Amino acid sequence: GQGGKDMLSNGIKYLDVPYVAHTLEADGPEELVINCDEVDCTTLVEYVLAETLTPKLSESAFADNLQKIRYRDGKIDGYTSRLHYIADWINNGVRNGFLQDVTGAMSPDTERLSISYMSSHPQLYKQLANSPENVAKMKKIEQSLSGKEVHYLPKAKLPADGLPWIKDGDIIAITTNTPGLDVAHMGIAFYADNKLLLVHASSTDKKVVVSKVPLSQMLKDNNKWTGIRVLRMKK
Ligand SMILES: CC(=O)N[C@@H]1[C@@H](O)[C@H](O)[C@@H](CO)O[C@H]1O
Ligand code: NA
Ligand code: NA
Ligand code: NA
Repeated sequence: GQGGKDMLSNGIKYLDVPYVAHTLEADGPEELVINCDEVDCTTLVEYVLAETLTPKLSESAFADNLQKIRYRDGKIDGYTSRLHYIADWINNGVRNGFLQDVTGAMSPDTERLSISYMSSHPQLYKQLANSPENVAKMKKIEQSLSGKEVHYLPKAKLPADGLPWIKDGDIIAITTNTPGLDVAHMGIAFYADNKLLLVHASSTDKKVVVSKVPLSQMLKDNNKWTGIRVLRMKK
């Protein structure tokens, strides 16, 4: 449908934008940061979704949509209000009416969430390493996310040519066997000559690209990547 076409075309607008890590991590209070010229895999998806959700004929409306995507119920309240874990990010979008969990309906396979990476490794995050308060807030979030079943598509069940229930513009969250982490990477689904490719911010290519191999191959090539969750904008 048109929503998917628009998600895809807005993602295509980001081709060649440089990959830069940690663009949201300035010192000081957590505030809404907009850096559309330097992205990572998650900020790319957030900007594309925010733009596509914003009716087009507004900087203020774009920012408001970005805020509702990036923060728990759209309320900015410190580092831990940012939806760092993609399971939580998905739940926020489902609860607040702007995402559908497509794998939730279409894939019979499920995995029990076990989320704890950030509190387990606080040295890796500036806003945790010296903030026992933030670490405690993250542990509470982690414990509430963990133990829930979610649906996913195991990577062996994803063909090169995709599946008919995965559509152009869908948001792809790549599941991972890293202990304590649910999702490792994200991008936007793009069928090119019937192959299901990914539009994504690639750290290796140092920019936003159309994948050279199908999503199925991307998954095969990383032993830690176990499958995908498929989400869809609801507008
Ligand atoms: C668990 C984790 O590391 N989540 C980070 C999140 O903190 C960050 O806001 C986002 C955009 O940079 O990238 C995610 O990977
Ligand atoms: Na699993
Ligand atoms: Na994991
Ligand atoms: Na073909």
